[PDB]
Amino acid sequence: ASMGTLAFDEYGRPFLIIKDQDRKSRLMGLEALKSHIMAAKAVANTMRTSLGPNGLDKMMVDKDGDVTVTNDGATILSMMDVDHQIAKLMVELSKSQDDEIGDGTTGVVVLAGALLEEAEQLLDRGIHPIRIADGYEQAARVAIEHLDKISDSVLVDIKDTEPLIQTAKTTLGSKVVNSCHRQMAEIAVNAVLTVADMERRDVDFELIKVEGKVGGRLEDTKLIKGVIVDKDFSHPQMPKKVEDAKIAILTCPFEPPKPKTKHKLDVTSVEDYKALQKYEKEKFEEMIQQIKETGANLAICQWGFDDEANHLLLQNNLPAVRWVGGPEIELIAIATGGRIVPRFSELTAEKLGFAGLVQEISFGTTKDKMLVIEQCKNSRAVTIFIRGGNKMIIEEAKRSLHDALCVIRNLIRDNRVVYGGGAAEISCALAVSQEADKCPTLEQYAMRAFADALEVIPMALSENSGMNPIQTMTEVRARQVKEMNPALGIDCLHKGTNDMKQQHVIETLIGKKQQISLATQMVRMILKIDDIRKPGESEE
Amino acid sequence: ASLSLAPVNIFKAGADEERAETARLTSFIGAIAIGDLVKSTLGPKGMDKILLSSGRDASLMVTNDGATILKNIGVDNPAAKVLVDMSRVQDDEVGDGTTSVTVLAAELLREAESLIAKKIHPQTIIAGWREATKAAREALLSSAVDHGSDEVKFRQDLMNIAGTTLSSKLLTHHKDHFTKLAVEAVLRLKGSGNLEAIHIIKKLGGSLADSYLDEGFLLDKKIGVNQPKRIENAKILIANTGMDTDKIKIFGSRVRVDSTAKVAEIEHAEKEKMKEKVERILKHGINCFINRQLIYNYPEQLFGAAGVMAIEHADFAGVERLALVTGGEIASTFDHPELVKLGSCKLIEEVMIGEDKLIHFSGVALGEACTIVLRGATQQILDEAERSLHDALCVLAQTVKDSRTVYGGGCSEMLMAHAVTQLANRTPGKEAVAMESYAKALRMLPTIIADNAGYDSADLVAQLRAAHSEGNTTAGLDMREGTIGDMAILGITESFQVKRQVLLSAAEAAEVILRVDNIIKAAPR
Amino acid sequence: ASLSLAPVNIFKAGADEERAETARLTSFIGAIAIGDLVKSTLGPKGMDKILLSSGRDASLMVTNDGATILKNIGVDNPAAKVLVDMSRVQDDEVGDGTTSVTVLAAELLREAESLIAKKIHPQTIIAGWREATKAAREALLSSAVDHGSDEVKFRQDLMNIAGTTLSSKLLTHHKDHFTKLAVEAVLRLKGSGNLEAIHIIKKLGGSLADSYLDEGFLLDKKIGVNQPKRIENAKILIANTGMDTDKIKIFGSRVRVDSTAKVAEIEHAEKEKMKEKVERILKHGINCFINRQLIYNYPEQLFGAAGVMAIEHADFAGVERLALVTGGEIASTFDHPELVKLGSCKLIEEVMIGEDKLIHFSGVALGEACTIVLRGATQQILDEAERSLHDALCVLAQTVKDSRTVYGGGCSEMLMAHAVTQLANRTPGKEAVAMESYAKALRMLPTIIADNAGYDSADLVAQLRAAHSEGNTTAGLDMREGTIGDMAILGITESFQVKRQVLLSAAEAAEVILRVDNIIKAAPRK
Amino acid sequence: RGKGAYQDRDKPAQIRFSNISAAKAVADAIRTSLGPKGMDKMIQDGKGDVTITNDGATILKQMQVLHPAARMLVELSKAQDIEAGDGTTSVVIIAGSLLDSCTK
Ligand SMILES: Nc1ncnc2c1ncn2[C@@H]1O[C@H](COP(=O)(O)OP(=O)(O)O)[C@@H](O)[C@H]1O
Ligand SMILES: Nc1ncnc2c1ncn2[C@@H]1O[C@H](COP(=O)(O)OP(=O)(O)O)[C@@H](O)[C@H]1O
Ligand SMILES: Nc1ncnc2c1ncn2[C@@H]1O[C@H](COP(=O)(O)OP(=O)(O)O)[C@@H](O)[C@H]1O
Ligand SMILES: Nc1ncnc2c1ncn2[C@@H]1O[C@H](COP(=O)(O)OP(=O)(O)O)[C@@H](O)[C@H]1O
Repeated sequence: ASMGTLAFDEYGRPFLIIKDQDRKSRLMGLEALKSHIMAAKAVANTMRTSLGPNGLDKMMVDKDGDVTVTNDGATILSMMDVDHQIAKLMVELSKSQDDEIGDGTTGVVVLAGALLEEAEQLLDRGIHPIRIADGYEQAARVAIEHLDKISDSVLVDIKDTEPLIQTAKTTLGSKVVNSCHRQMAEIAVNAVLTVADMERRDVDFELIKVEGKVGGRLEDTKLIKGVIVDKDFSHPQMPKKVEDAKIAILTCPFEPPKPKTKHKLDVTSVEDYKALQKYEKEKFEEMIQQIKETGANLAICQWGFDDEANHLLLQNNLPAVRWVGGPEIELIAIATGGRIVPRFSELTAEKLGFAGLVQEISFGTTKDKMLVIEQCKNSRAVTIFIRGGNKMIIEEAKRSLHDALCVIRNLIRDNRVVYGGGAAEISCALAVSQEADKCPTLEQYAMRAFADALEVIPMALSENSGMNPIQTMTEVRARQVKEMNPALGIDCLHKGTNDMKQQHVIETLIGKKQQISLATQMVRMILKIDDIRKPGESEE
Repeated sequence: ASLSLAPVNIFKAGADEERAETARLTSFIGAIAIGDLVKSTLGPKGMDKILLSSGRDASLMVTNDGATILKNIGVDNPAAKVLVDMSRVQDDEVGDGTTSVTVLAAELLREAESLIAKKIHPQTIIAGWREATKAAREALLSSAVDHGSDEVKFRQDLMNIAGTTLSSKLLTHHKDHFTKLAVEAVLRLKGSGNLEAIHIIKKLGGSLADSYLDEGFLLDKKIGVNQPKRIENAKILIANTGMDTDKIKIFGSRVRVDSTAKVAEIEHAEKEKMKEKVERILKHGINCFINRQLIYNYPEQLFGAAGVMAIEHADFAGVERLALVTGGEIASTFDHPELVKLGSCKLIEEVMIGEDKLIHFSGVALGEACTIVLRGATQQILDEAERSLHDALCVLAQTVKDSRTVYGGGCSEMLMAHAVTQLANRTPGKEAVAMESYAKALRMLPTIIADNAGYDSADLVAQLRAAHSEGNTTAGLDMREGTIGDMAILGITESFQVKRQVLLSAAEAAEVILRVDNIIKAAPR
Repeated sequence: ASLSLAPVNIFKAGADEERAETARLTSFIGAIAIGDLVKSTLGPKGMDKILLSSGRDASLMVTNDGATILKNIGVDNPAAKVLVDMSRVQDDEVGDGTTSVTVLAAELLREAESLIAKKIHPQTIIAGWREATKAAREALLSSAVDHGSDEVKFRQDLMNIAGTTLSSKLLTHHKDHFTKLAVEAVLRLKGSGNLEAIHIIKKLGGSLADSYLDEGFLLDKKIGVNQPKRIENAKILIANTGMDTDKIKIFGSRVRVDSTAKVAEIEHAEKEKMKEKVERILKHGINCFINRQLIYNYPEQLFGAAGVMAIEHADFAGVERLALVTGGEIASTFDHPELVKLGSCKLIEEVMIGEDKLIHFSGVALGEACTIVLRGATQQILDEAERSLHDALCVLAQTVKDSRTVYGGGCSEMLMAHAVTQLANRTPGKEAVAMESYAKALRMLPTIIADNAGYDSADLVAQLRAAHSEGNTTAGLDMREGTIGDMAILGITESFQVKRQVLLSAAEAAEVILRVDNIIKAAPRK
Repeated sequence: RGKGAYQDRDKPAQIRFSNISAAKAVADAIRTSLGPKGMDKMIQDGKGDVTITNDGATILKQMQVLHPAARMLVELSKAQDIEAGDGTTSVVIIAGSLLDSCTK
């Protein structure tokens, strides 16, 4: 199954089969499945180290030279130089788990890795993938039934968020931000409950942006219930602080609009030149009086203004900014309740949004300031401001708050939750062992394969930290036999107790069942695919 | 598993993965390489460095501050990029300690390499380092002292801090005089926290002692031809107009003529419009006029006939600081001569220093801008001196904002080291080992600070350790003879906020870099 | 004025000498390489190492002892050659601890370059290391114990020491049986250091537990055609006589005859002289004859007619040891039957083990020899077995010569650590820092000792530090549980002389290496 | 309690994996010729020497291999043949399977 097929016909003539067959490595069948499963092997073993609080963090340098240090596996593997389609399939698996739940994206990849780990030995024994897939699906059903059996739910609603705070702190423990877990949990829950819909509806994440600037200290990370504006005032003597400001939405430049179609105007005499000059001057006069008619405090210009308009605004002492991005205009209009204004024709004081407080923020000797908007009586947008010692700890904080808010959203979606940290994994392994002991023999190999696959999560958690894996495995399994509990698992933080519930660790049951189902389906699909085409010409 | 020893390499051309220990080896070796490239600028005996441009520009600069090296250097190690990012963050925070935080991070990473070679897990190291940083911060705030209420003590501490900043720079010859000059300059702002207002000039030749402070403003824009060369006690107005071939902004306008008579009529109309604009400008009651863009021959001739000076090529920063120092208001429409405030100045002159014509402002009204004269033989020493002066202004502003200060020069370093060592021997486990390595990096910082002078290290370090064990928390190393003594009486003090910021930044950078286990690479271009 | 930036230089084709700091770098990296290649074979969890020559020959070695590992290795760092030399010296002195002294020297040079980076001069380092070595020797002398006066106590100490020595080898499974065998062999030597009196066979097949110290011997020679295949209670005769293509040593005589009758008469003369020589051999009253050289058809036919066993191709060392253990003598003139000594034998037979025939010998007269049968699975496991047995015999012989003992396994190591720690704390200066780095390397040796099993390092270091603080000079690590214990009770005992020699040699080699500053290279020959 | 030994060094492990891989290459090159139902081996000499048989140890004597593990497997097979004389082909296969188990 290499460098083509050697036949050379059969009476001595030259023979041609496939184009570029001088070096084409033709890959079909069991060896092709070996190739795919071992590529997935490499992907899973390179990715799995980011599991658990003690789990380390991978870094990547993209094709553009930008670094990325990350703990959440979905974004760790989201920018990989995937070549074989199986890796891309795992990428869509991770994406589906991420936008379905947000957390546990590492779990599916490692689970599929271990599933294939024992699947490849089962294939080496000479077992065709169909029965392996059927046994794996039966095993997945058994695991889902166990997960449903060991469920436990609590209150999640907006009025009580102490369990939400504990869940967020547990989720962020795996991230480096675990220093001020209480502070980030409190600010994140305040941000998510600032604007939210409790009638099983989506929370507007378009209006909740996680943005911050480098500098200061990590504990300075604070919530700003408003809008962050990067731009600053153009004039030096122009005032920097305005309170109870009114937002004047402007979508036109402070210049006379020009005809869209190509046009020609003939100016021939002195009278024509002076007439054009006075027409243009009176157009500026009409525009500035129209602007001042509304009497708004803050005017936001998308297309900016020229020097004459700047001086006219300075004399009128009306604060205004220039060249603001469109999405920012939409955000500020929604937060302040403003209305769309095409030009001065529909410009009036009745279509102005309100900003509670507007300030300029300084961060020392930088000559680059910013505008903060908050205290809005009807603020529909809330943002969290994060401080850090460098831009990459800032990015890590961004993704950590993202994952925490995703976990909060999952909790809000449904209260059906379970206990993580390998305890539920160990219970699932026990259930799969029981099913293997109580179901026809031929597929029991796939049974115990799936069991050993589910057993990798405590494996990875232990070897990430450093404790002896298998003795803890056996001891916890024996204790779980003594008492049925999804809260008997690995003490990763070395707290001295295997009572996982006592350590306040909560994860959504929907997440775990979806993880198991997705992993089983992807593994079954990969088991049934044995076709990849390569030219393999070894170009120089 | 690892892709280093694998049946296949799932990569494109030039992309590779290496074993975990090899990956950390490469990353931390790049980090320590950039660290000791920025090294050797610590202490008053910090050796200078040339910032050469490898390209055809060949721009040669010299600086004693390592942050200048950091902002302009090629990046190879990703951890080096993280280090330059955090150092730039610290530099934007405060003007001093950037090289300090960088070298601390580099050490923390190199003893991190050594300790991982000593069979210790990164998470244990992180936990121990967090504990040690908490202990060091609590010790630093325990010994922190604030003396801003006492004006005489505040001024003396400003003297000490500016001298501390200038000691690392070559300006130590005039350190005291430049210190009092810079303190007067920062107090000239009447509590204003801005620093772009204080402006500096460069003049080739002359001794370094010739540098001084100008209370007014220094200007280097040429004066027109026909207008009179010197008129004093005038009103200065700032304009944002183009003031060159003013034409109708309408794009669709065009001229269609059948003869040159109408062409000449249009030319005369444009000249008359320009004359009307000139008269509108002159209606403001102005003699010294300031413009941003070019001024053509007809307006300058009209200004000369009017006996009114027009100054062009005044950039945004120049007009900004002129408005700050004189109260002038920028204008763009000249149809309201009395509706725009005009600048007020006492004395205006065009001094002749060197071989150039410089306009000098004296008796500024507002005074919210400082102009500093610096004299140097070469441009390199000139830019080094101005960078040192700017760093001094930054640290002085930081002290003004908060006067909580600590005794530096290895003294507070010994406080932190003693506290961390006490906690490390207090605590068991490998966390104690990791945080004792933290403490030894802390001790080795001032070790190399003093060794940059070619002095002894172990004896002074042990003596200061013993003295601070006795309770001499005010004892610090003296660079004058390479000896020990009371750190305060030496008049060398460091702001507590700067020390805390440096400590926190180094801790966070070490924590984030150390958590990296393996290096994965995409396809290079 | 150096060669860092010089317009002109003095060098040969390809020659480029290198400065002092980079000389230190290269020599110390070579020393680190040597230590790494010799380490990982320490403690009961030592890991074997393979050798593969860079050429096509690919010399393959399997052994748990680092001395043989460093014996066969290409050398480019002269400091590496120094390390190999000192390790070989330790091996020639005693059997065990050679890897210990080698790794001690390697880690000492590691800490030496660390101190160089710490901006200190080598001379102060050497002075501090001399002072610390003095203090460590004093501390070791403090807890030295000797029990050679009592025979039963001496045997118990031999049991413990040989068990500890063989624990680091692969034979730990049958350690007890191997230790009993070693004690039996050593006491059968009557305290003699004659290693050549000890031989161990490398035969293939069987299980290592079947090994035993047989009192007799084994002959690998072949029985003649007409000679009897079994002779009992014979007399051992050893000869240097060539008796093959026998000719006079005078090369100046040639045959220039005018008739073939002269040549035939000459040939009759040599055959008659052969008959006379055979008669001279037989008149001594012999039945088993041992020869170094080959035997032709006529002598073996005559011996088969005479019913006398003949043994050929027995080298000088083997026959000399046989004479030492039995009572025979090596001869060259057979006109003196009464002046040639013969041995006394009891059992000579053949044994078939697997598919190979071996002439078995038994019933020694003096018993001043040691032969052990080894049922090694492969050749390399055999080689490891003989290496471990030889090391055990050597350490037992050394303990016989000097019966002073100490308690090691990290316990003595932490004892030196504590002594040097107090010495450092009671003196100022960079000398104290240098000897503290010394002691840190000393403590880092048990790091490898325990990490050959994956055990904790710092916790055990602190535990042993506290135990020695209460004065427990017997508290050491146990690989079974990773905790403290009584090495006297636990049986981990080490010879005082061997350990003191290891420490002193490591200190001396480190001092020698640190005194070299610059290395200059001539033109390479390749 | 908590963490134990960090176990920083790892390269000799993967070197041992390479040795096991060579041992299994030899083993599954040898495996086929076992039993009456079995079929002779599949091994060609680099130099070009040829033998043809069904007893394993003869093939073990065929190979002129580089890795010492393969050489000592040959020693194991010939030792077993010397000792008993049967099951020599089984011994090599068992050894290779055990080596893969040690891998896992
Ligand atoms: N305190 C803890 N102790 C033990 N295990 C934990 C703890 N916190 C989280 N885990 C487990 O670590 C796993 C990884 O979680 P995390 O890295 O935060 O996100 P993801 O699940 O997306 O990888 C989770 O499945 C959880 O069960
Ligand atoms: N007189 C002095 N004695 C001892 N140390 C000093 C003295 N003056 C300055 N230093 C230290 O030398 C360091 C060098 O400062 P500098 O090179 O200006 O920037 P950075 O602090 O970023 O290195 C300062 O951080 C300061 O703590
Ligand atoms: N049971 C044991 N417990 C602790 N240490 C031991 C034990 N057995 C041997 N050792 C130590 O391991 C070291 C290695 O011994 P070995 O490999 O036989 O020779 P060498 O000392 O030359 O390496 C010895 O120096 C000995 O002190
Ligand atoms: N007639 C038979 N029926 C079933 N099995 C057999 C038969 N003959 C031999 N075997 C099996 O073949 C295996 C190997 O025997 P053999 O090939 O002769 O030894 P070796 O592998 O050393 O050459 C034995 O385990 C035996 O069980």
